[PDB]
Amino acid sequence: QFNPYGDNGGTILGIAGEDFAVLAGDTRNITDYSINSRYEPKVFDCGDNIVMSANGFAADGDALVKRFKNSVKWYHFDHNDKKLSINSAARNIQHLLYGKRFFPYYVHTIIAGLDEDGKGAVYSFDPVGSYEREQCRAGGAAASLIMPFLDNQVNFKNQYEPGTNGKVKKPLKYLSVEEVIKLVRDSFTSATERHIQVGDGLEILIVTKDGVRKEFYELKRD
Amino acid sequence: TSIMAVTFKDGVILGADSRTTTGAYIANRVTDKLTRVHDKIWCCRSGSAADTQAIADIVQYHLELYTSQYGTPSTETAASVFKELCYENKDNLTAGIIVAGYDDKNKGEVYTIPLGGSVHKLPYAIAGSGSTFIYGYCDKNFRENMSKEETVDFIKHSLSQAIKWDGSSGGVIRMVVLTAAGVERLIFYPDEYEQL
Amino acid sequence: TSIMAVTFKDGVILGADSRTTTGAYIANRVTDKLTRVHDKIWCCRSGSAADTQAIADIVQYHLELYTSQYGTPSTETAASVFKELCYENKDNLTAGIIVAGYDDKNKGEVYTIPLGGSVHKLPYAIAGSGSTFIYGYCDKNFRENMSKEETVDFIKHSLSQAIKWDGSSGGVIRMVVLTAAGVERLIFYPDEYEQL
Amino acid sequence: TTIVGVKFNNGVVIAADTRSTQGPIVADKNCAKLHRISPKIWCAGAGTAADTEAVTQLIGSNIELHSLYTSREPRVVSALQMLKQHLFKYQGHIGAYLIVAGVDPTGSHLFSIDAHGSTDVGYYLSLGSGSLAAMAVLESHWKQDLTKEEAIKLASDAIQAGIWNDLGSGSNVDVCVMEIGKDAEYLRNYLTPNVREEKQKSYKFPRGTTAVLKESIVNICD
Amino acid sequence: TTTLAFRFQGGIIVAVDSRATAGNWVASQTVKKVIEINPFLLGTMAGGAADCQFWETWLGSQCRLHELREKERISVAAASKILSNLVYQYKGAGLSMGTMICGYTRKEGPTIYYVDSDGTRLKGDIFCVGSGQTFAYGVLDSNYKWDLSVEDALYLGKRSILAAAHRDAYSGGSVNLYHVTEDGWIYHGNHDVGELFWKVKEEEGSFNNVIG
Amino acid sequence: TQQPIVTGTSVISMKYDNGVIIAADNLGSYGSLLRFNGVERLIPVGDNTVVGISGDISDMQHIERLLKDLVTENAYDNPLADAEEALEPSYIFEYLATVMYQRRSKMNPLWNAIIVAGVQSNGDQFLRYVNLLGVTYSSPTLATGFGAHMANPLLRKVVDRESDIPKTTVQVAEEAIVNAMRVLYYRDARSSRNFSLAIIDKNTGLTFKKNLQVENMKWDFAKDIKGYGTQKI
Amino acid sequence: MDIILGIRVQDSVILASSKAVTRGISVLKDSDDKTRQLSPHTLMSFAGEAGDTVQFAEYIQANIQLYSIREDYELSPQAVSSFVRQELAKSIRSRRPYQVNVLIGGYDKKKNKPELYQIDYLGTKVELPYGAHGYSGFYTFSLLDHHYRPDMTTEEGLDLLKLCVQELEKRMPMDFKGVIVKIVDKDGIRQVDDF
Amino acid sequence: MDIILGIRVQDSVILASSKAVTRGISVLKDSDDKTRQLSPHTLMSFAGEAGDTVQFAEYIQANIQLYSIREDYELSPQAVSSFVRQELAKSIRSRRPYQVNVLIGGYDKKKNKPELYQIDYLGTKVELPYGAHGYSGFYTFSLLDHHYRPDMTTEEGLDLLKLCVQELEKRMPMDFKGVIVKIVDKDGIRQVDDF
Amino acid sequence: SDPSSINGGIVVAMTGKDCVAIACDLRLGSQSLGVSNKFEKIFHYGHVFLGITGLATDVTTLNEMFRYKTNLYKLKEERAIEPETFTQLVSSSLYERRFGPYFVGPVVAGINSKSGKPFIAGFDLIGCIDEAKDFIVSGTASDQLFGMCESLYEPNLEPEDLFETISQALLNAADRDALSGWGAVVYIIKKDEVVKRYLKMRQD
Amino acid sequence: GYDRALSIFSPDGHIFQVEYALEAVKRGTCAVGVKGKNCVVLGCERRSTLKLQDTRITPSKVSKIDSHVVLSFSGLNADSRILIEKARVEAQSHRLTLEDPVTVEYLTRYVAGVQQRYTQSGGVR
Ligand SMILES: [Mg+2]
Ligand SMILES: [Mg+2]
Ligand SMILES: [Mg+2]
Ligand SMILES: [Mg+2]
Repeated sequence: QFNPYGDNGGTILGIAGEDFAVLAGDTRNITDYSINSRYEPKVFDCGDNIVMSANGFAADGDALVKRFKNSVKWYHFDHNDKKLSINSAARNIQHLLYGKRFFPYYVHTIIAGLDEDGKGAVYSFDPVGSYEREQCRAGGAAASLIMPFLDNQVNFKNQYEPGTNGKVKKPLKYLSVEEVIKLVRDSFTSATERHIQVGDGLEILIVTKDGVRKEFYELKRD
Repeated sequence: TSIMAVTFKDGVILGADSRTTTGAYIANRVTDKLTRVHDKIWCCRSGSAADTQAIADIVQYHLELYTSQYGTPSTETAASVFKELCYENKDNLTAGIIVAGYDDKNKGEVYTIPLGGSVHKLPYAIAGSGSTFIYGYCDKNFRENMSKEETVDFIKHSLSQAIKWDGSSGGVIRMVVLTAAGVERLIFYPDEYEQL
Repeated sequence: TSIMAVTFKDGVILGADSRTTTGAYIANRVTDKLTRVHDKIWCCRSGSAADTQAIADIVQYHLELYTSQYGTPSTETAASVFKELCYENKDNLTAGIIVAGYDDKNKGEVYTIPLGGSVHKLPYAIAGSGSTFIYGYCDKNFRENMSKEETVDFIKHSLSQAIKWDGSSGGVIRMVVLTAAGVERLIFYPDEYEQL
Repeated sequence: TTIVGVKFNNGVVIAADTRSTQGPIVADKNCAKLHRISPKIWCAGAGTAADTEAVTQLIGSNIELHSLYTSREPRVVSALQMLKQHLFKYQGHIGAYLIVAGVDPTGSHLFSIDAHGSTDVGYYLSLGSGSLAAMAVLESHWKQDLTKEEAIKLASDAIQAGIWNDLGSGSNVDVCVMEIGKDAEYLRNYLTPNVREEKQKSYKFPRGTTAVLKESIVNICD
Repeated sequence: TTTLAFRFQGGIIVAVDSRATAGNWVASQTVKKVIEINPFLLGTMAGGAADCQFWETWLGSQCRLHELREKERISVAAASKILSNLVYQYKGAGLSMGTMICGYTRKEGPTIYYVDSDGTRLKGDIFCVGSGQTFAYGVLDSNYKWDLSVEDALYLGKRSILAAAHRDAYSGGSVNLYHVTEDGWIYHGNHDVGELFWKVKEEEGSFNNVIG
Repeated sequence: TQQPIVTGTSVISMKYDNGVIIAADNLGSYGSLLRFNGVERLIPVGDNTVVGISGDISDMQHIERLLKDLVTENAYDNPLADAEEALEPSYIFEYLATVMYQRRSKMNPLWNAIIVAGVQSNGDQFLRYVNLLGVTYSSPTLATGFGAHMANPLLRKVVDRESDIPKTTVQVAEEAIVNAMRVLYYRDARSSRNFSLAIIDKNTGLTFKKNLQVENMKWDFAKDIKGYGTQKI
Repeated sequence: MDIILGIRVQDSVILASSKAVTRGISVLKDSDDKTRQLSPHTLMSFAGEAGDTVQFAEYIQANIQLYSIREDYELSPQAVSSFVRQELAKSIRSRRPYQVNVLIGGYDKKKNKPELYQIDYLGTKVELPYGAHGYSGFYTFSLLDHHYRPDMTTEEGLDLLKLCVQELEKRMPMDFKGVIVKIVDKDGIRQVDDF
Repeated sequence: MDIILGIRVQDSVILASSKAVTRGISVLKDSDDKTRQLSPHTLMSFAGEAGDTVQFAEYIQANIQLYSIREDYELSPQAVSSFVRQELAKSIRSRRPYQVNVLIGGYDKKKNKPELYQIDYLGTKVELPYGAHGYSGFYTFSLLDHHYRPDMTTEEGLDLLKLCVQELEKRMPMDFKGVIVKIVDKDGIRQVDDF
Repeated sequence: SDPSSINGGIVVAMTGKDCVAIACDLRLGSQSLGVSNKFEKIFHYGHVFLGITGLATDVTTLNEMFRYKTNLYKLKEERAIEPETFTQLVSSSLYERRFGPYFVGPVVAGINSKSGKPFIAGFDLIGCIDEAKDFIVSGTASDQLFGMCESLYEPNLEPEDLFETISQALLNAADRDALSGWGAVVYIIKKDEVVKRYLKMRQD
Repeated sequence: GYDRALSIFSPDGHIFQVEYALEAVKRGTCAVGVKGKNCVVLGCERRSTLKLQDTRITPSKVSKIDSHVVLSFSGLNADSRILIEKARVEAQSHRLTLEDPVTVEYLTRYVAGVQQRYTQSGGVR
């Protein structure tokens, strides 16, 4: 029987700072035990300072990104070139996903950008459109490896103030873009070591009020 | 079934056994698997009797309506109509058809259409359950530009072997000769072909 | 697999391709499917590689112990030991074996043992997935009391065609000649047999 | 796994990668797939990890006893026969796929064994999930009359093909050279082309970060 | 999930957890499982996250359209029935929802409706919904009286979620409290179980099964 | 929901400094029966694109007709049909990719793996894959079926990343492709010896080579291999 | 079968076990005692597959009684629980495993302490202040997490148990026909007749 | 859902319907009224698939109320029962059938007679002196076969009904949380509050 | 009904400078229902420590079995078993049940008393030895533990620093797993002193 | 389907078909509504050129839409039945979804909406 779904592997990761947000993803694309491409980008600039990735089944991922990009285009046409805010993008993507509730897009979707107060924003979606704003989210094959590390290093979970008898928590603070990129790079090298579908390269898209910047780093190719 | 069509110097000859089965019971031992879709465009039928009949009937209708408007259709055109039906209804068909015709411009032509509905133009084609047993023999013995008598002998010897090994095949060997001269029907009985 | 064994004037010749597969991957392109169970009693193996090897090893052991006590075993005896193993373990075996040997009293002999474990003594035998495509050819071309050179050509041409049509078959054509003179190993490469 | 074996002038060489997986997760980044059956008979094993180790140890044990019984150096065909009959008996349920090689009084030998108990003979062989990548290299660069250093190069190149192209294989290349008239030389981590890069950050925690409820001394003495 | 809502002397208490799971994977610890439909209406979410989220925000749009057309806030009965009739149309298609529509109107007073994806619609004083519902019931039923003070009712709702968060593997994160009065709903904070458990253990003397 | 009947095996390809090379054998398999030997599985579109197709052959022939029609339709009311408004490889791919994903979404796929190789109007190399699932990807080397497992490792030794492309000549590239085709003939049980190869160069254009044969094969060592373990004769 | 509960307090272990035996759409009995005395200060309650339950219980009972006669001595509750666990751990890999879940309430006379062990059919043993098998735990554990204190009297334990039965009688789908309650302390095993 | 009973006596039809709504291992409600008034002298009780039951009941209710307003007239119990049967008989061959079993108790004012109709989800209608749906019938029918007389008073019918509920509370596996009892006679429909 | 994920739980081991650490959670459940918050998964036989995740009945059985076997070892050998030797015994014992295995994920940790070398090892349910320089992970949050360890770990940590690293590895891994947590224990092991610490963690 | 736009604007901005529909109302028997402090009374004229009528069965001029709302009319009698039927169906539908009978304003708004729809739909008067 024909199976309309496949698994293209890879993993993605979104972190939000005070005045920026990053959306990272490895560039490896796979089926079964074969590598299809060492450099196939799956993090995209969608316009209006919104970056997006739909990781899982690449055909669905590409279809969704394609539809959302088109949605941004028509939002301008219909509402006098108004900028699509990240919260409005999130709600729109929910309807894109839930519209195929009974034949889902097989993807974990993350978008990143800035909210209407200029602060960094990350939104994450399940395959059928349940969404939530967070400081932090990993998606895809190695999400289970990376996410607990992010809980510990971004949100300071299980970390108490030394000498306080485990009574005072380590206080929450925004991270600098330098600190965030260090965590992204360590997250992906760790994932690459222990997950076979993760490797080859890492492409990070950084979003500030000035626009979208890219950074690339080599990952292990085995 | 064991069926085949072979091009030669003067045109093309089609050949077939006469056995129709349901399991191991021979429902018809004198079947005619060589079917006219036009004056000088014929086909060999294999697979489901019902499917191949229904297809051949539709094709014959299409070519009759073609002829009314545009004159004699090419053998390629006939094969395309067969393909269109077999390809678009591949989920609901079990039909392996060999199309064979004679043009005066193109002479003899053979097109085979397997289960999927793909088209393949060949010098000769074999099909049906019994064809498996004569791939070796036919490849070794076929020559291009054979005479009528040589081509008749090639088909006779080939189908004889296909019939000998395939339980689904048997009865008489029917043949249809397509040339500029016209249409000739040949029949060969067990007592002749079995002892070849 | 395409395998065969053919009796002739001076004895018997065994033949085989050299392809072992797992699905459509060729695990071994230079396999030796012609196996010694005694000095002048050999077999062609088809079906499961593991099953046919395990059987051949047991048979070789049995015939070695037979020889120690009762001298040289007959080809019939070797075939009976193969049968006994294949018949009694039919539920757990996928082995199609052709047994071939040379006596001085009985000359060349061929026994084929299909899946069920039945025994069939024949002038020549073909087996394996590729055999299906040469039933026609082999029946038409085999003659009794052929010469060594004629029998080599018969097997070469036959396996060439079996290899040509069967995806599971290929590589080199190995042959083993069993006569009073001794045991001769022959090999034929693609560049020779493909253009036959 | 990727594993290979290559014959040369005066002996045989086998090699293997060092990755061990559990689904898409790398369980062991530096596991030893080269097994000693006797001093000069060595086995490369793919398939179920515990099976290849156990079947290699059992036959190795019995080979040692046999060697002591017969006052003779063990032969590769004996290890081959014992392994194949054991594996056949278990009808494939012991998932050991082995490349058996070595030197003995009879000469130098190279064989492969399938889990169901069938055996091959050849000058070059490869097994495991990366065997197609390896065999592609072997079929491209193998020739008759290889030297020792040529055969090592070919073998490790064939393993590298698996390391880079097969997700089932990774990390390092192990090699064992068995030459006639000499001691077998096991080359553990002969190549290490997958060293982890320096991490961006030290994640050493301030002492006292972890909240503690109880402490106690554990008695290990009698 | 664990969610609950009950009625007492002083309105309605509504409490929920905040955990999302995918099998044994803890996906989120910060999910909003209460949706604020209007200043007098609340909806609770259990089952499929998308199903609940999508259709309950859709419900909010239908409630807004009612008050535009009818110049009057929708009744809790009519709001709940829009949702129940919607999911009944999809019955068999595989929607997964266990919801509670809670609110106050003049004609009804404080009202709670249970609505689930197989089309069940029930008016009631107490309901607990989700994989941890039984754990919440155990504590809630054994301490419930109609005459609870606003202060005590808030604690009991909070304590019942904590009970389920602790025992049910698929419940946890934090507790979100709400109080519904004649004047509308009032949010009573997000309470992380990380701190709340130890605070309750120490002050209450309960949870003796746990190593202190 | 389908099942493939007459099938074509691997299609292999790679980028070199000035263009792309693509190859596929001339076989139409019918299960284990190697049924048809004159099957062309590389289809040129214009003078700048070659589409290589594996999988179901009836569906391949359907795709041929679609591409043929695309050329006709593009020429309509188009004075620049053989100039600025000629079909680009990227247009041909996106069209096929759209169709492939639409068909999978209707649960009635075209049972194929497709590689579109060509050169864009600005001289850039184009090489991209699409299959029955609508999955698309690009890489310096691309291959389908067994080619993915056996050709890619060999072709990646020549071009392992983007920077290797300018360093690779058409002679070196073709040599690697031809070698990979030989390896596939050794090891793929549904491969034929006869194949076609196409080069799309930004300077010399489209070169289509038919009736190529695998040669310089090693079989001699087979004579030394006897038995399966202990047999000596 | 169905409902078996256990509460360990300061000086005693209290076991409550449902009285219903239901087969199909009929409650065949409403006074069934789902317990066996293994030794003077050790009581075992049980729930699970029909037939299996009593067969296992009586088999364990016979073995402990045999031990008692042989050594003229009473095994500790810990020792008995370990013996029972091992029997179930053997059973789970047999041709036909015992599908029986048990609670063992005992008073260790050497330690002067009550002890409650929960053991499932797999042979999963845990010592607990309060225990339950089946769906009962889904209501009682959270209830006991709230109201239980480690220093309670036998009377307080009985009131705590009444609270559990009341909750089960309110929220459980099936009519389990009340419970038989038994107390295990320094003076042995006795049954509360009015519950 | 689960238990719905009906008894037709001399001058009235009495319907008894269980109060429990159970989902999984939780009794979500113990005061559920599984009945709808179709017209002043016609009452319908219902049991079956969750959602389906109330949806069907209210749909029938709306249709009968629509008829009442259109014609300024009350349909006879026989006429209503035939309308309901046909709706279910349609339903059973739909893409998704209503899985609802109903009892219709009515007082025909033209005939001055009580009438009780039992209709299952297939659309199988029968007029009966006493009726039940589901497993309830397996206990109540034989009981009523013995104790029922055709000339009983409403009070005698209620005592006869108490006997049924008592039997069900003794032998049924599940706790159905008692029944709501309603009487249909010449004066319309009223609810007994103390049962 | 997957035997390795009915009860839940995790174990992790790490090596430091002249020391080893082995840690485990305290949960024992029956699928969604938490049953016990006192179920320790680490045992020791002399100076050799063994942690076992998976089906709790098999955890208990194997502890009892290895206590049995190491007691007889000591009586006959007249010395305590070493980590390397015990690792082999665990492997043999598990493979003995090859086609009817214990559903467990054992982890050996300890210091060889002769050489002074820290030693850790892991096993699959049927005996495959997984040796490591750095860390071994096991249980229902093994993915999470792999991610935590691979990023947090650095070589040659001091006992007090190693405690912080292994604790943070376990805690944050456990909190992303529904079936792991409910308390935690960490063992810090030096050549001739062992310290056992119970960690404060969220109880949901 | 019959599509003709029968209600259209004339040069002066009138829709004559709507205005001619008012003439039909002007021809109908007089109907009056008066509301008191605690009641509403609906009075209706019945023309007396029809003797030999059966008043038991002849359609009454005032119709109950629900138990709490009534509708009287002036104009074409056959037309009014269609409006009354639709109103009665909407009355029951409202009770079904809102769980509350219609307000008189809502029921009126519905009936008026139906009437409006027949002034800019093709093929209807
Ligand atoms: Mg790799
Ligand atoms: Mg049909
Ligand atoms: Mg025949
Ligand atoms: Mg929890």
